[PDB]
Amino acid sequence: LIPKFREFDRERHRTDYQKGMSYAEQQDFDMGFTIWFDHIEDLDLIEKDGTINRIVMMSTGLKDKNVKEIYESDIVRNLYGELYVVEWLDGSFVLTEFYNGGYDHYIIDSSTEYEVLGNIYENPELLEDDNHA
Amino acid sequence: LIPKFREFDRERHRTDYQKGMSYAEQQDFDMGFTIWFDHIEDLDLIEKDGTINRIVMMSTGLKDKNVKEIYESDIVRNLYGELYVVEWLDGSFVLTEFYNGGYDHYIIDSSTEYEVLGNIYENPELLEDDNHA
Repeated sequence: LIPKFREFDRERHRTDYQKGMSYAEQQDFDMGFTIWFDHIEDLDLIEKDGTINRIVMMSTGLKDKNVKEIYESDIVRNLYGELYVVEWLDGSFVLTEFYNGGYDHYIIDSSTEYEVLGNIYENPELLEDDNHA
Repeated sequence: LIPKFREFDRERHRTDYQKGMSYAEQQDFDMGFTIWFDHIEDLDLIEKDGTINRIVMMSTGLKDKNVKEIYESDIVRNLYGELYVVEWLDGSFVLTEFYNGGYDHYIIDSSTEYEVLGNIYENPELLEDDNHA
């Protein structure tokens, strides 16, 4: 049942009282499990066939230096001051340079040597070369 | 919502008409998704608190040479005849040697250069040094 999930909903994020990012609760039952988020608000994501193309991110299973679980699409800083985006890529989580490299490095459970600073959905200012906004 | 899941249930496997391995169906709804397997049969896995310690494996998102999705705990053979078990380890899928190495190699989406031969639950004979059983 394993990885933890979170969902970002851009309409929830616009709305003041609602939280754009929802951390799931998992519920086990006799024929599987359910990953529960806040109610969807970006309704254009709901297809005719019932499939919903919600923006979902999985946990790496790794903790940062502040014992925060590191997730897919987190922005993290290493001990040397370098920033990366956590990405799922061909069977592994990798750290993607964005300053102007596009190089990927397999995430190194040296994980406690990283700090989560935010994420690409909530904190896009962090992706700006001259720092934030 | 992303990775695909399968579950192995050792009691189902014992039972003739039932399949030990169940490949999930995912169902999206407005407050999340449900991963549906065959009904559980190893009832000792169900805790008082409602949590169920079912043996669940995630897809790597990678195809083998026969365009089979490669999953966690598959046994795979490479082009050189070497066998590995697919394992989830510290943020990545890795190939674990079992002949008497215990070395791990990050899975290489050279994935089409691997063949799934079976898995550790259904096909433990494959893990025997002198071949099968």
